Amino acid sequence: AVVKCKPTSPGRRHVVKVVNPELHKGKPFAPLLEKNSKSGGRNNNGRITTRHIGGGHKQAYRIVDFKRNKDGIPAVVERLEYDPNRSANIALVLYKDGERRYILAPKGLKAGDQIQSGVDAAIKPGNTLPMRNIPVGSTVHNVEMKPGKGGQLARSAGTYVQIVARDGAYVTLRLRSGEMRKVEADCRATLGEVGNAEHMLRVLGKAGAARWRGVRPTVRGTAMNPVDHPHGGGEGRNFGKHPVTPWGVQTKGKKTRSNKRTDKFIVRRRS
Amino acid sequence: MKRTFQPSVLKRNRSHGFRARMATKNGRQVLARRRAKGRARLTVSK
RNA sequence: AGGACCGAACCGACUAAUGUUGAAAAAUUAGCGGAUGACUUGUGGCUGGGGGUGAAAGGCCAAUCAAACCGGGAGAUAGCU
RNA sequence: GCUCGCCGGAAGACCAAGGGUUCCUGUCCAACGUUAAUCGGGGCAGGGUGAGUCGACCCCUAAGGCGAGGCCGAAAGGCGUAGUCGAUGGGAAACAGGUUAAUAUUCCUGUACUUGGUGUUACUGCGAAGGGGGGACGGAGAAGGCUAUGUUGGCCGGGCGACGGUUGUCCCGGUUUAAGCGUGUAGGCUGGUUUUCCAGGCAAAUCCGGAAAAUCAAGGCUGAGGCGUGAUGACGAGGCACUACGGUGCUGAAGCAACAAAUGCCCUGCUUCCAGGAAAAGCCUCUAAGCAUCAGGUAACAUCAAAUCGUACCCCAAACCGACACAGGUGGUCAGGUAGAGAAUACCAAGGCGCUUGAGAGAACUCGGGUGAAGGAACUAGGCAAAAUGGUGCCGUAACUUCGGGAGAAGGCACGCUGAUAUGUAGGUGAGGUCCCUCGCGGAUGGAGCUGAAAUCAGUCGAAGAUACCAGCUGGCUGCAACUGUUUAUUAAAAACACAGCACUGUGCAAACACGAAAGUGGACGUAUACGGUGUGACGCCUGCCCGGUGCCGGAAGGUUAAUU
RNA sequence: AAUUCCUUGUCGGGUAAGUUCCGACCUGCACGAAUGGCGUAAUGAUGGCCAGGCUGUCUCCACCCGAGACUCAGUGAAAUU
Repeated sequence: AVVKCKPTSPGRRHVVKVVNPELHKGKPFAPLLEKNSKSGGRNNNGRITTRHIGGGHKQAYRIVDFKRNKDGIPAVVERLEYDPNRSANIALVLYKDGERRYILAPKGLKAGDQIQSGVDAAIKPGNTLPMRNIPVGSTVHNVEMKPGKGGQLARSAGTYVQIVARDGAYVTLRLRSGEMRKVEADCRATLGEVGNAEHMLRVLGKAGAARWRGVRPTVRGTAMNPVDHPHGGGEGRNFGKHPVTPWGVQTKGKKTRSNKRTDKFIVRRRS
Repeated sequence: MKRTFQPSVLKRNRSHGFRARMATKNGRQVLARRRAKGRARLTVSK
């Protein structure tokens, strides 16, 4: 649910929390945990390659099964768990053979609901089948882009895609960005939508909340000196130049897609 | 007031020690120059 | 419950006086701010000079910074003293 | 040596880091010490650091480093796999007393413990670079049970007072004892045991996981402290023979109870919250390839081994970092009494110090303070500075507001001591006794003793009772920024920088973008409710007109247009 | 007006007297709507202004307690020339 904190002090007036009582109130599944060391936005050269990254709460990675290649073995959801590594929630599923795994939580999946994967699975939220067997027009998520490598599209809090067409060898999809992309009719996709829709309604409410997430403050660029940024300089607030990145790129319309390697799976990029 | 030099034997040897000098081509050139000059103490090892 | 309140440790440095060949190449004294947090601290590690890092002052990078330090080109050049 | 003064959450005690003999004894006083010096962290000489249990080494790994091959790069070299290093983290075991001029959990006395090797005996499925378990983990809060420790009483020893009183409800001191072993309590967690089956745990598995039955409800694990033992011992205030008044043998009384009580322990617990909280080994199990009247494994006993290095001394400082015997800086541990909410503050204990020139004088002036007639901001750029307010309880408290605030608004009243209510109350603690029992560290009743606020009434002293230290000035109007934060180390702390929020724009994942001649890495083990960049800067009401210019995003007929031919 | 040159604009409030301050006026030299406009409770070692209290800030300084200054003994600098 969405709850507005009372303004008992500054920094709590505008805080809006996403309280989900169904989430497990305990430790996660240890066998599916892994170490996850923070990088601070620095690469193997020790240089900051991405700015505004640093600090934050310690996190342990959860091994999430994005492939869903266990076909023909029914599984039952055990509980919903909070995952700090992603906006969506994860669910612990127990298979009939005794194997446990983590999957992205669909919209209306609770504890005790059954899921299945493969070509013979039924059309139910949480089930994963190749898009060839998925009826056209249905809503899916965690869509594979190449057969067997695991889902890569529609993995955020409340994202999803729609299968609009099926040429027979390729299936066209409408991504959350409005792009009309097509992939092979063998890429597994999961029925339903990732269920954390209320994620976008959260309001951090204060600077410290962002720092908990590991986001460091952003310095505009007009506030710097010309030696530091193209926007820097001026006696007061001048900014008499076209908006531009550091390193000198537009940032106000200039398209940067220069892949050209695919250039066939894209149809209606967006807008 | 805190001054610039805060001694630490472990950091002294890891930064300027004999093995650190020998681990890099330029470091070995430092030893060669000091040997040519006749330095009694090549490094800060002890 | 709280980047909540008062206030020691702890971390800061708003005002005044003293000091200014100082006790001290920035401190002392009386007050002052934060003090469960975007906090503070020990140990070790990583980022190297047109580069680093920077809640951005051209700040900081060994008392040195609008381009560190050491050696070399080098007895640079100086229509100037 | 006797007084005086100062610190006492240190200016005491113990360490790490760092230093490296500054430690102890004898001797010397040139230089060093801001003076003298017989003295010293100075000179010279000698002496001093004793470990299976403390630390290192060692086993294990984090960030990160290196890196066989490998990938990449004019050379140098870069990155990185298998691996191998790397603590600031995990991993076996010793306590008390005594002792040296200088070391001790290291020596001695007493009493313990741990991990291995070998051998004997009995019983035996043992076996790994593999599987599983465990190790193994956040913030805040809440009590409850304890101990360290303290106070008082009792007990024991001593004392009878330089000046009135002091044989008593008087005064001083002591009343200490560990690890280990046994007991397994307050309390925490978890339903047990047996059989059968199985797409999982890279193969296997009796182990883990999963499924289905049967059978009992009491099983197990964790666990401070207490009690017993350790201890017929040790220590012990003071005495008695020696006694160079420097000190040693022997002897040595009491050694209990109650109450208070931690920030320490139970607690790696419990409750709760979102920001969702290391790894690996040791350790416990599982079997594979293999080895099977072997080898190995379990238990008992015996025996042997546990090396090597550090150990002095300073360590908030005269020994470390600051050129100094320098008002500086420097992480961890210990935490007594009275008053107090308190680790504030005042005065003290243990302990340690008076800060390495003194002696006089009592001018101006400077520095740091005290007081002040009448006036009370007339000072001044400016109430700069100073003065002032200052505590607890009760009463009371405006505009405005985002309904939380504003607010401790403002303002007013009461505070000491003595007695009584009550020879010490409410409350807390809790003995004996009785009763119960699966009799145990048990339950109920029981209330002795101990401890002990707060309030009312009455009386009483002073100018003054929150008397000292300690300890908010308050209110009205207004600019700027919402706010907590951040910044020019060393003249600027701000209206600047961040900020949550908002918007535009890029980005379909081998993402954009960034660091890299490249490989590759970050972005991200993320996937458009995501990520990068830019501007704006909580919230409220809003954000109008202009696309000629410049930029950006599209367009296709035409014109012009490079290499090439 | 953190923006207004003329300028101490004009009027009103506050003062015995107000180039500052507060409220209006609009002749905006040269405001203006995300390089945001206008409001805004709370917050601020932030800027301006006015009160009560308070005082040696002052009229106008006086005295006193300490450390120097001064004298004696010991040690013994400096800039400059």
